[PDB]
Amino acid sequence: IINGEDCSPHSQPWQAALVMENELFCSGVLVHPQWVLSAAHCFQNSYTIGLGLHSLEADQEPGSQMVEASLSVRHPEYNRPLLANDLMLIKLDESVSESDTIRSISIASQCPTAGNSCLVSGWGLLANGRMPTVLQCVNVSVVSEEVCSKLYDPLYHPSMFCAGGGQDQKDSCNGDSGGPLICNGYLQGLVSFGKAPCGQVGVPGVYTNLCKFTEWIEKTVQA
Amino acid sequence: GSSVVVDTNGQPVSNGADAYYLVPVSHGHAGLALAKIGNEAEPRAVVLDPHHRPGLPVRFESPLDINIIKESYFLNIKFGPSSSDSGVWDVIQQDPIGLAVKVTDTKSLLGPFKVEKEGEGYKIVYYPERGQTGLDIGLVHRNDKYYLAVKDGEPCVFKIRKATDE
Ligand SMILES: [Cl-]
Ligand SMILES: [Cl-]
Repeated sequence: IINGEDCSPHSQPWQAALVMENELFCSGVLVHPQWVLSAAHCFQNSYTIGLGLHSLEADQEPGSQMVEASLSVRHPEYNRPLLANDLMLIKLDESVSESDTIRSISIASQCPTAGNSCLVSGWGLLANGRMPTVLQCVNVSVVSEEVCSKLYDPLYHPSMFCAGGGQDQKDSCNGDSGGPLICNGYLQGLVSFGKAPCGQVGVPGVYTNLCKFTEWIEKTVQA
Repeated sequence: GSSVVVDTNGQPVSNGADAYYLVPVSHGHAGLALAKIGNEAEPRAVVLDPHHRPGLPVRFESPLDINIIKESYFLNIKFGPSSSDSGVWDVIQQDPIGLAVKVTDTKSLLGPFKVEKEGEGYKIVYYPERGQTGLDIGLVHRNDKYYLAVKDGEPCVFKIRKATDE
């Protein structure tokens, strides 16, 4: 997260850490007690998922849980067209007990509103190219579909939307993939991709447009 | 394809942040360099030079907001710093080498290369048009140089050494 700040601890209790040999590589979002949503480009054959974290050291985080998951399902149209439909659902081996530090979030049914300020959170790179010790939060604003398509065609697809690109240079960055973009109280997007480097004026980042997938998510969870 | 690309210490290769040497598994004595091709006055073709080891380091870049590289990702490959976009690889028809790896000063959002497991290491595969069919990068010997160029079925196999010596 570029030009953000430490999150108020446990203020984003749906945030999931996907870790590989004790190092974070992506985030995800708890959407049901047994399911984590993340970017399909984060797919692995199995996962270790950290819930209830602030720092990434579970042994210093009361209320945290490090949980295993074997099963995950990429959206069937992932990467057709390239970079599009960038979501997957991970089924935890067991359902978690929700608490004030581990809690699911509802997914937006309505599509993003151009101009609206939203929040993104993650443990990815800071402006200085270092990794933060605790979860970072920043606000970014949704850009119109006209601006998104102008900057990203021919790779803009309505399974995506753009946010950020402000004079403020606030953005998501590498290691934030799969984490949440929250708008007006609901999960609206997942961090997906952008033009490098992060935090360029006039160049928003791209997020998975979850309002397009609420039916596939519901059917997958229920199956 | 869901395999993470790893360096010679078994650590995931970073997305753009760190540089690496592409060390040939059976030509560790040689390393990547730029050379002239055709009638060009500036050296813009990539060769494996027996006089440079480990050679010029590269960075592997994907627009995805992840800090590791998978074998399935389309990549740009470039010489030089993250901050510079000179040094970006592309594949260009050039007689009589064929489809030669050359450097350019422009970069697409999505590059045309993938890094794929092969033998004891990795090969570089070039996907014309970012389609489904990939062409292996190997060596073409012309003008006393070993150019990196499409040689489908005969890839140059590399291991990937993080460039912490600089
Ligand atoms: Cl080595
Ligand atoms: Cl000519």
